[PDB]
Amino acid sequence: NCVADYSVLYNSASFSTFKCYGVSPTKLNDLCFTNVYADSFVIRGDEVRQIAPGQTGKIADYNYKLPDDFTGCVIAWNSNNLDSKVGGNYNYLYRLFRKSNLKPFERDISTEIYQAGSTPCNGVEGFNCYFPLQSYGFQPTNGVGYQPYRVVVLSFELLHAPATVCGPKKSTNLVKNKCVNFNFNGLTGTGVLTESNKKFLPFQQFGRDIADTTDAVRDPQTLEILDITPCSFGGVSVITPGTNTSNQVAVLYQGVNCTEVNVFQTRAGCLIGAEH
Amino acid sequence: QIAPGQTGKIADYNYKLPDDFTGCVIAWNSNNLDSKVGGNYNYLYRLFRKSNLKPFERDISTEIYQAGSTPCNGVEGFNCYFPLQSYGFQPTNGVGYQP
Amino acid sequence: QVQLQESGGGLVQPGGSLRLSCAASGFTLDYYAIGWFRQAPGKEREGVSCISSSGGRTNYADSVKGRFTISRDNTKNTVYLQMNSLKPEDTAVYYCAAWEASRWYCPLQFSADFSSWGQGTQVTVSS
Amino acid sequence: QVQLQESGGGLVQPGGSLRLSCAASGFTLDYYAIGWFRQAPGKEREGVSCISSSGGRTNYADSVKGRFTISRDNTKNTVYLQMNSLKPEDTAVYYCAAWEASRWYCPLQFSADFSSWGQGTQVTVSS
Amino acid sequence: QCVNLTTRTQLPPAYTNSFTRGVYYPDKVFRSSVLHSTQDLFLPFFSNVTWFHAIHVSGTNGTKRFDNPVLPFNDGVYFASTEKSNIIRGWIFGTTLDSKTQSLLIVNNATNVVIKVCEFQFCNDPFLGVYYHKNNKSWMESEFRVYSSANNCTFEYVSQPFLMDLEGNFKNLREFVFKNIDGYFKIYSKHTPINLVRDLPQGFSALEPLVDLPIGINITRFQTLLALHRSYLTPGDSSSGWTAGAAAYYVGYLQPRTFLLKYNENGTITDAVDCALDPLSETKCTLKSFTVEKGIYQTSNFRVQPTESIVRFPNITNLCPFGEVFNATRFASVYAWNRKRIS
Ligand SMILES: *[C@@H]1O[C@H](CO)[C@@H](O)[C@H](O)[C@H]1NC(C)=O
Ligand SMILES: *[C@@H]1O[C@H](CO)[C@@H](O)[C@H](O)[C@H]1NC(C)=O
Ligand SMILES: *[C@@H]1O[C@H](CO)[C@@H](O)[C@H](O)[C@H]1NC(C)=O
Ligand SMILES: *[C@@H]1O[C@H](CO)[C@@H](O)[C@H](O)[C@H]1NC(C)=O
Ligand SMILES: *[C@@H]1O[C@H](CO)[C@@H](O)[C@H](O)[C@H]1NC(C)=O
Ligand SMILES: *[C@@H]1O[C@H](CO)[C@@H](O)[C@H](O)[C@H]1NC(C)=O
Repeated sequence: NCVADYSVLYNSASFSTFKCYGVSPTKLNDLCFTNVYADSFVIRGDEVRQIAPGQTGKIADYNYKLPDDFTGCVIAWNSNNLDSKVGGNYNYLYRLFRKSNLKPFERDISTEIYQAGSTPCNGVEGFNCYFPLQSYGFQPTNGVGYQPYRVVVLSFELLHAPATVCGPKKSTNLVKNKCVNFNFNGLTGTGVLTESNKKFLPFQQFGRDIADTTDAVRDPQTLEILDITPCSFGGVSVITPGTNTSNQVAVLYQGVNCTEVNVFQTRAGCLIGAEH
Repeated sequence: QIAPGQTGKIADYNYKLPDDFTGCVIAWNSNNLDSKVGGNYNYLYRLFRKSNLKPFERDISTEIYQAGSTPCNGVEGFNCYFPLQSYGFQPTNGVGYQP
Repeated sequence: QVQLQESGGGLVQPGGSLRLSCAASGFTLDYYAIGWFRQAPGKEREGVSCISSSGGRTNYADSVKGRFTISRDNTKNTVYLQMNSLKPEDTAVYYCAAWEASRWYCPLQFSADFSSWGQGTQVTVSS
Repeated sequence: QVQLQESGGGLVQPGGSLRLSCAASGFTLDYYAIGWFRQAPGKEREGVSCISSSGGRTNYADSVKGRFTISRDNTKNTVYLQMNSLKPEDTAVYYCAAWEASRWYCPLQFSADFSSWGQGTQVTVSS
Repeated sequence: QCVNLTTRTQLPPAYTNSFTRGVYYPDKVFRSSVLHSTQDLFLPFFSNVTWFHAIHVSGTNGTKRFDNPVLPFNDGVYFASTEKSNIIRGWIFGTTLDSKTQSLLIVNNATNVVIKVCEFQFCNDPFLGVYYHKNNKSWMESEFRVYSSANNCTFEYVSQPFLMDLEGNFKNLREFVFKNIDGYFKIYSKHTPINLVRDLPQGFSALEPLVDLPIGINITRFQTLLALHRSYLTPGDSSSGWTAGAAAYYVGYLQPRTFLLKYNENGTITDAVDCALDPLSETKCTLKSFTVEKGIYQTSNFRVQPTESIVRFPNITNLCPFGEVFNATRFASVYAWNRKRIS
């Protein structure tokens, strides 16, 4: 329930990583989503390569498996002057040992001591047993690979549901009973809208008939619903008496009455140019 | 000293083990099979060589090494030593010296 | 840089108690089984007490059963050996050694090499 | 499978010349803007030179005006950096980075995110 | 603060049958006069649902104690309750149900609802202290004895009451489905009057979505909140509680199922078919139709499933000459190394 201005982020030229998957970073302001999740952290530099789908590594496997079908953007920037301290900043903890890799977006905060060997540890570190989390020497004199980097991941969720976050764009007027290019809540298409007597339950937004195309749709500004009919189409069939006999012609438009298109209306369509 | 990437007289002057090994090192004590009461000196070890060895390189040269500046010409003497020294394998020795 | 260091040696009265500790540096003592070994004057070096790597299995010499207790502090990378009811027969230079199991079977009863050795500490029982 | 690979590094005499190459595999380098970046021992990664995707816009660091020349071959999918009148102040590891303009305006004088990076090459200037 | 009650004594479980109940709207799309098939966490038709009295009289003396055990929450729970005098007040969801883990609380007082997500330090017997006022008796004043302490609150929600005022055989059903998927705690609810049916009535009622909560916590076990109209300090011989707990609540467990759902011309769910109940329902699935004509129809494909995987190898005493090498009588000198190949 808040507008996302991705231009401020994308055009900032301060973030050291702009990795968008499934969505182009320049169209983040043009599409919109039902929800977006933000995860903000500080990670080393040789390791920001591990924050992306389908990768391996201690953070990629033992910290956060990102699924191969990600739709989101990975954003990171330097924090040498904001995170590091002279004496070493050890407030961020990381595990090197786990029993198995974490699930997609799985969070484990368990402080159990891992058994590297045969007999149990019983909550004490030690001989084939280590406390899971180790500290990092974030220092302002460290090399780039070991410097701290602040990472934010933005997973945009795109389902067939109301969109609560939408980018910077201008909503226009509504016109009815005419062939338009329409965009309702991110649903783009072309057709003619008509008032509909259907009733929508308070959770119900869209409507379908037999196929993926949405028959009806709801209005965001006003609590109203209008159905959608495709703009008129038909085959133009041409009648002729033979150019040998004459150059006159007649045209037939299949399956329409003669409103949208010497006029003869037939059950096959409107006939134009031929007398009755 | 028998593992990839290590140093030592056996590691350097006897058999350099490359850092990219795919294999297993297996050993066991032979106090009751290799040692004799009077000392088993049938196993010889070099302590001096001109240079460290290549991986899996085998040298059986018996040339006397030149510790000084004068040449030895295959004869020991001042700053001239034979390559191989014998080992005092005895059943009363310590494990550091046990075979 | 792997080092094994014994500590706690000294001079005690027979019937008294003493505690030894073996600490490791440059490597985690944590993956290896540790056994404590002594060499009496004029005798060979014998295995007094051994304990498995992660500590679920132990072995004691029959001369010392019911008198010494081997325990190994897990978090601190140290192995201890508690001696009670010490006797003049226990006067020896005491070594701590670390190695991996030469065998299947959880027990550490048998003997083989000991990859790392300390310099040892002196335990003297005399009165 | 996107890769950026530097080449041409080595050891040269001050006042001499050296020429670096950056090649791209797994993707077409022509659409990306490429910049050459170096870090000196004890210093931060500074921008040496940059060139536009089409090559119509370039920028260089004031330390290297009149000495370094950047260019690219979009048919051969490479970007080149020629170094002349080379000085001990230039001893550093040189990276090539490819990215897209994150601001309005044609010039590449501003810095921004750099999408892809190489592993770097070493050029040492000492005599 | 909390008040300690007596031991629950582990009453033996009792089961009842669920006649085509627990069907909710799976999507938020209006659909009319079609049959839609969806694979979601549904409640199977004609399933065993465990039922508990709100107040149970089982002792010989006539003791009245709340039957409020903590029940597992695995992939959704269907909660149906038949009742007439508003004694159930809410539910609690969590893993450990103490300060160690975050917990979610829903309560319903006479005015609104309170949904709170904090680290609640929960007592053994959460309940709401209940007393009428001396002159009006129109509304009901609840004293919360639910949790001991509240810390680390990350969510707050208030809206119209989930349970309608029930203030003499006008029992009513309040059916709920709770799901916790992708960190989202969804509620589908429906209210239906009943007449002279003790157990779950025979029929269909679609459960419309009620509200959707971005709680994002871990839920494993749940408990029912109950209203203590009597006094814990002085328990009466009888009638202090409500008619020996005539009201009761039914708990159903969800599993992933494929359902054929029939929307009518108004967009309402009018009938359902669970696919794996009986072969006739399977045929209805495969034909995508409620009515099946006389004849033979190939619905599924039977296939025997393999069991223990086997990996075998030959048997030969002759093998690598390891023993001849390891148990060798003599070993070469250490500076002229004997290299043997085994192939
Ligand atoms: C038209 O058809 C007639 C025969 O029906 C033929 O005589 C005449 O040449 C034709 N004219 C043309 C232009 O094809
Ligand atoms: C076309 O529209 C007119 C509008 O009045 C209607 O009367 C007529 O019946 C329509 N034609 C057909 C074929 O339905
Ligand atoms: C339901 O419970 C009854 C016992 O009352 C049992 O006989 C029956 O098999 C159960 N049904 C299922 C599907 O488990
Ligand atoms: C929830 O807690 C249980 C332990 O009660 C654990 O096994 C499970 O993995 C947890 N689930 C999540 C999503 O954290
Ligand atoms: C429901 O459908 C019936 C016809 O089956 C119709 O008479 C009635 O008006 C509809 N109700 C609503 C609310 O649309
Ligand atoms: C090996 O397999 C053969 C199969 O006939 C069997 O007779 C023999 O006893 C087996 N020997 C061993 C040592 O397993």
